[PDB]
Amino acid sequence: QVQLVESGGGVVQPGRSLRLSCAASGFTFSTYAMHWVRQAPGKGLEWVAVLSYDGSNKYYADSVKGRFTISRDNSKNTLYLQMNSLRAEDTAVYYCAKGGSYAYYYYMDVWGKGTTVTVSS
Amino acid sequence: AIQMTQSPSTLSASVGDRVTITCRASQDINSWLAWYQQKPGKAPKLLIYDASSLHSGVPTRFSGSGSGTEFTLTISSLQPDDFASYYCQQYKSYRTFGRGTKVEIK
Amino acid sequence: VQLVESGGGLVQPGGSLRLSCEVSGFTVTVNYMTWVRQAPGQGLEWVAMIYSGGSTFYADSVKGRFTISRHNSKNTLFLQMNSLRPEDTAVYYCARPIVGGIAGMDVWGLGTTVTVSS
Amino acid sequence: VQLVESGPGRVKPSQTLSLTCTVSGDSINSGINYWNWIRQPAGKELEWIGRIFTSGTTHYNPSLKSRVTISVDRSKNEFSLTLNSVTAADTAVYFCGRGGTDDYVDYWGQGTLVTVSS
Amino acid sequence: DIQLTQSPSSLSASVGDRVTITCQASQDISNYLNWYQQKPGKAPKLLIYDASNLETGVPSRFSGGGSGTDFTFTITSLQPEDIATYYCQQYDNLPLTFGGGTKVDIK
Amino acid sequence: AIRMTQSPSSLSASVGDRITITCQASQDINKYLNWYQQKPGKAPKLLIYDASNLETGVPSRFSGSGSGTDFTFTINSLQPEDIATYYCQQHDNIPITFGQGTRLEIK
Amino acid sequence: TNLCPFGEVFNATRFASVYAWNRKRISNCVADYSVLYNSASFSTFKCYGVSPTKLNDLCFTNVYADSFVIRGDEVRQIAPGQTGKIADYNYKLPDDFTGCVIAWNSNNLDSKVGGNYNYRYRLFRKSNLKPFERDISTEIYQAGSKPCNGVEGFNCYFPLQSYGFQPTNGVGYQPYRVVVLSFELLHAPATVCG
Amino acid sequence: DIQMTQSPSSLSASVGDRVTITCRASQSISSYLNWYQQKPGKAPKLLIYAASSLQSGVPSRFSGSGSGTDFTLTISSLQPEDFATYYCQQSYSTLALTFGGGTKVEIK
Amino acid sequence: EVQLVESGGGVVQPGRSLRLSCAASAFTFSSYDMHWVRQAPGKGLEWVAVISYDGSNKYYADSVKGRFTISRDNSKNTLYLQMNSLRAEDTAVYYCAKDGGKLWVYYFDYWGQGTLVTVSS
Repeated sequence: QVQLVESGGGVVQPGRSLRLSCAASGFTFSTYAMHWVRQAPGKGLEWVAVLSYDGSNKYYADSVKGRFTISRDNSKNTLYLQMNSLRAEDTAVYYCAKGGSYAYYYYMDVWGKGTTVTVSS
Repeated sequence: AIQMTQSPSTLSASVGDRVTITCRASQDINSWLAWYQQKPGKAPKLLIYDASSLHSGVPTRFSGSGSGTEFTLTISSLQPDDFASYYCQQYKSYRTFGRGTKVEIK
Repeated sequence: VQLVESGGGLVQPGGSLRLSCEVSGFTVTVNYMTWVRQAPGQGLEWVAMIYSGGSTFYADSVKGRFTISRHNSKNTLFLQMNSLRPEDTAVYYCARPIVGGIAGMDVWGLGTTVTVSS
Repeated sequence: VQLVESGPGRVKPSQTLSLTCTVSGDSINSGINYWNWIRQPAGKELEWIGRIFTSGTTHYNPSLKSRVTISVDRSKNEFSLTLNSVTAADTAVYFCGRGGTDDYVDYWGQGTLVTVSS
Repeated sequence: DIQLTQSPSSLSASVGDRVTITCQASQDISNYLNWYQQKPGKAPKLLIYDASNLETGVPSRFSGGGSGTDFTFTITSLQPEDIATYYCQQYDNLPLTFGGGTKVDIK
Repeated sequence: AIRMTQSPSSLSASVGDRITITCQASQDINKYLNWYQQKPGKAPKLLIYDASNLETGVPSRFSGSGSGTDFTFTINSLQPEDIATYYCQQHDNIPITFGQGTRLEIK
Repeated sequence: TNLCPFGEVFNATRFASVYAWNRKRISNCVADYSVLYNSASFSTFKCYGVSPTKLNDLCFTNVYADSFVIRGDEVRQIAPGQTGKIADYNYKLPDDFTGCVIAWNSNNLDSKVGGNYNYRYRLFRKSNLKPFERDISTEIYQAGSKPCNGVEGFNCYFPLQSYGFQPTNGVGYQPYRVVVLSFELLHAPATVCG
Repeated sequence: DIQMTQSPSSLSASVGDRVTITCRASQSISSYLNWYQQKPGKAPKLLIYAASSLQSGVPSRFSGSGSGTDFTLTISSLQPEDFATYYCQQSYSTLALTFGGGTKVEIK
Repeated sequence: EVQLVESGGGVVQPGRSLRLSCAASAFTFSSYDMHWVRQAPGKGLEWVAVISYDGSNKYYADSVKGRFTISRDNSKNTLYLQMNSLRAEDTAVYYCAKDGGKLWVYYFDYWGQGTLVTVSS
C-alpha cells in the first residue's frame, strides 16, 4: 500500500521560509524519483519540482527556480521542500507525487493528500 | 530511383461518397509512405505519414492503408473541403512524389 | 591549444611513475583524452582513453596497471603507471582525439620518455 | 513555425538561382529540425530539392546533387538555397518547409514563383 | 515549455450525453498525455494515461485518444458522479505542464 | 582486437611520384579509419579522418578511399616535406589498434 | 482484462532514437509472455532477474517497454553494468535491473540506400546518465572556455551524431531494434498477470 | 557475460577446520548465487541457493552469505565427506548462467 | 527423492548428430524446467540449455545457440537433447538437472549421473 503524507504547512509571513515534509510508505522510497506539485486556490495545477533517486539531480519550475530547494532523506524515507522568500503567489495546496523508476521524472503515478500553505500577514 | 504510380489520374465524385486513391511503388518501400493534400495555388498539407498514421489536426474521415508496393488513401464521406489534389511520397530511398490525383465535382 | 607532457624519466623495473599532461586551449574534464605510446624503433600503440563523462578504457597489455585520470583545478591529464616492465620503455603522447569526425579537433602533445630498466 | 520565401523571380538561364527562407517562431540552430526545399513545376507534381539539418549536414535528391547547395545563416535565422547552371526547366514554385524527421514535411511556406527566361 | 490548450474551458450536458474535450500541445509529445479528474476538495485522480489507456478501476465510459499534438477525451454516458474538473497533462519533457482545466456541469 | 595490416612497410620514391598505401582490417570497421603522419622525433599529425576526409589545413594532395576492410591512402604528388611515417588506425572499436607503419624514404 | 498491447511495441513501424527512446506503460491486461518468444526473429534475448519461462506464472504491477534503435555492435551495451557511449550518454540500465532485453536485426526497415539519418545518439555529455534518465536537449556542447552562443565552432560541437544506416554495412554497423521490458511488482495489487 | 572468480583456487585443511571460499562477480548479481559441491567422478550436488538458503538434505554446517559482487561459502567444521570441489554460479542473467573456476578442498 | 538417468552418449565423429536422453522419476516432471549442463574433461561446469515445464520455451547458451535442440516429452517423463554439427569443444559429460522452482531465477537442485560425449575421429 503506497502512501504519501505531506506535513509542515501553515501560515507564514511573506519573505519568510517554510519546510514541507512528505513521508513515504509502502514502497522502496530510496530508489524512486519524486515530484512536488501545487495548486493555487481556484486555479489549475502547477508542477513545482522534481528530484532523482539519489537526490543528485534537482529540477525546478521557473516560477520557483532559485527560490525553492528540493531534497530527500532515504534513511528517513522523506522528501523535503524548503521554501525561501515566499510571495503571495505561493499560497497553495502542495502534493508530493511518486516519480519514475530511478531517474524518470515523467511519471506521477501516486499523489499525496497535500498540505495548505497560506502566505499572508 | 523509386517511381510512384498513382491512380486514377482524374477522379469524379460527389459530396458524401467514398473515394479511393491507389499508389504503387516500383520497389518495396515497406510502410514508408506519406499523403499530402494541395489546393490550387496553395501550399500542400500533410495528411498521412507512415502510410497509416493520421497527421495531427487532419479530419478522421481520411484513412491510409497498405504496405510493400500497394497503398491506398480512402475518404469515407467526402466533403467540399476535400476536393483537391492528393500526392503520395515514398521515403524508402530519398523522397519521391507521385504525379497526384485530382478529385473533381461530378 | 598546447599539450605539454612531463613526469617521465627513468625508473627501476616494478616502479610507479605518474605522467602529467598540462593543457591549454580546452577543458580537460569535458573532452575525450587518449594516451598513446611508441616504443623506440617500433610503431604507435594505444594505451588508455577517457571519455567526456569519465569512462576509462585501457589496453589488454596495460589493464590493471595503468590508470588515466583528469584534474580540473590544474586542467591536467594524468596517467599513473604501476608495476612497470621493460617493454613499457617508450615515448608517451597525450592527445585529444577526433570524435565524430569533427575537423580541427585532433591535437597531440610533445611526448615524454619513460625508461624502465635496471 | 512560419517560413517566408524571398528571392528574385526572374533569374536568367545558366545563372545561379538564389532563394532565402526566413524562419520565425522557431529557431534554426536548435532542436531536431530538417529544413527542406521542395519545388513544383506548373502543372506537374512536387519535387524534393533537399534538406539541411540543424547541425549543417545536408541531404540532396540525387538528380540535383551536383547543382544544389543549401546553407544556413544562423545570424539571421534563415536558410538559403542556391541552384547553379539553371536551365529553362527550373521554372517552378519553390516552397521551404520544416520537418521533424528526414521523411516528410509537415510545415510549408507560401511559396515563390521563379521564372527562367532570356 | 510545452503549452496545453483545452477546449472547451467549461461545458454542460445532460445525463447520458457524450462529453468531448480536446487538448492541443504546442509541440509533438507522442502519446505522453495524462487525463486527470478533480472534484472540489480532493486531490486529482488519474483517469487516463498514455492518452488512450484507462487507469485501474476506471469505468469503461471514460476514453481517450489521439497521438502527436491533438488529443481527445470522451465520456460516453455522463453520470452524476462525473461532475468534476478535467485536466490534461504532458510528460514528454520537464517541466510537466498541466492544461487549463474544464468544468463540467449538468443542464 | 582488430589487426590492421598496413603494406608496404617502405615505398621509397622520388619527389612528384604517386604514393599508394593499403591498410586491411581483420574485422569490419565500416569507414572509421584515421591516417596519421609522424615526422622523425615529432608527434603524429592527423591527415585523414574517416578514411576519406581531409583534416583542417592539410594539403589537398593527400587523399583516402575505401570502406569495410580495405582502405587506401594516396599522395597525388610526393613532396620533400611528405617524407615521414604514415599509420592507419581504427578508432571506433576498443581496443584501438594502429597499423604496422610505412617508412617513406627518398630514392 | 483484455490483452496487453505488446504487439504495438514490437510491431511498431517507426522506432525512437536511442537518445529519445520511447517508453510505454502496460497494466490492467492479460499478457502473452510465453507467446512473445515464439518467432525466431529475435537475435538477442537476455533476461536479468526474471526467468523468461516463469513470466506466465508471475503477476506484476507494471510492465515498462522502452524501445529504440541502435547499432549492432552496441547491442551488447544494453545490460546492467555496461559502459560506452550508449550506456553512458543515451540509455542506462540500473545494476539491479529486473527485466528482459530483446533486440533484433532490422536492416530491412531502418536502413535506406541513401542513408537513414533519422536515428541519432548523444556523442558528447559532461557526465554519465543515471539509470532510466532521458536527455533530449540539443544545446551546443562547450568543450572550452569560450561560450558557444548557440553556434558550433572551435571547441563547440553539436551533441547528437547520426548513424548513417545503409544496407551495405556490416552486421555490427546495421540497425537493431531494441525493446527492454522492465517488470515492476510493488505492494499494490498486481494487474499484468499472464 | 558475468565472470565468476573463486578464491583460493585450491586450499588444504584438516577435519574440524573452518573453511571459507570467496566468490567474486565481475558486476553486481544482487543475491542470485548458488553453491554446488562435486565429488571426483560423481555428479554435482546443490548446497546453497539464493546465496543464503540451505538446500534440503544438506548438513547445517554449510552456510552462505554476501551480496553485490562478493559472496562467501562457510563450512564451520570440515569433515571427511566435505573434501570436494565447490562451485559458485550466478543466476542474475538467467539466460547466461555461468559457473566459477572451482575450489578444490584437499587434505593437509 | 528425485531420479534422473542420462543415456545415449558415446563417440561421435565431428559434424555428425547425437541424441542424448534423460529419464526422470520420483517427481512431477511436467511441472519443472529442465536444464542440460556439460562439464569438459578436467574443466569446470558449463550450462548448455533450458526448457520450460510445458516445452513451449527453449533457450540455449551462446556457444550452443542454433546448434543444439532441447525438447521434452511429459507423457514419457523424458528429456531429449539433439546435438547437430558437433565440434571438438563439445567433448564433455552432459547432465540433466532439475530446476528448483523456488525463485524467479534458474538454479539446479538435482543432477543425473551424466553421459559422456567424445567428439573425435
